[PDB]
Amino acid sequence: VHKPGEVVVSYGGMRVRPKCYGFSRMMATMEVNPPEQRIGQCTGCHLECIN
Amino acid sequence: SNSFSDDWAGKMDRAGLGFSGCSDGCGGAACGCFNAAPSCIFWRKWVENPH
Amino acid sequence: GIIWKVSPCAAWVPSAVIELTMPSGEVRTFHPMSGIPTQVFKGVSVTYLGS
Amino acid sequence: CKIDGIVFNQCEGESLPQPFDVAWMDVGHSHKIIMREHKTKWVQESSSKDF
Repeated sequence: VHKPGEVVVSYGGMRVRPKCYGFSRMMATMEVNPPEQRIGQCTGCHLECIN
Repeated sequence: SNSFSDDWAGKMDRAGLGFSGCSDGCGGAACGCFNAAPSCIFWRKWVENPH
Repeated sequence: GIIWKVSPCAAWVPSAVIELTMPSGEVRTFHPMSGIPTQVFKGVSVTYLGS
Repeated sequence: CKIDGIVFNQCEGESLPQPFDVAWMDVGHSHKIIMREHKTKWVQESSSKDF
């Protein structure tokens, strides 16, 4: 039959046989993580001497 | 570079031949219009003289 | 015939012999050209340059 | 993080409308596998079924 031949997927140090190799569009979702944080705080400031 | 049909068709431009362009795209819940793929932004530059 | 296979590297850089121990218990051999920042691919990890 | 409702990595809240398109293969197990750094291989051999 007019076929290219068998498929084997080798993927990062592995050798794997695919039952069905294919590409297709899928329904997905995305997430977000809010940026920013804030700080303030009392500090002790004193002056022993001045020159 | 003279009309800019995006914002009110084409009229007198208070700039002297300012440029045009798209940009990188924000997309997601943060910018809020719920599409995954990014968004182009259009920009002007004026060379102006108040007094 | 008596066949010869040949390659013109035209260089010499130090390299070594490495055996590796995956935490699972796998042992896979390879020869890294660690004088050159080569990146050999296997499993999940990759070793690279030395002094 | 989330695909078709099936967990891929548990995360915080997620949006919805986004079509998604990556390659995939099946090896006889429940969870599908996707790839971006894969190398394929084409071999054809005389198999009585392939006639």
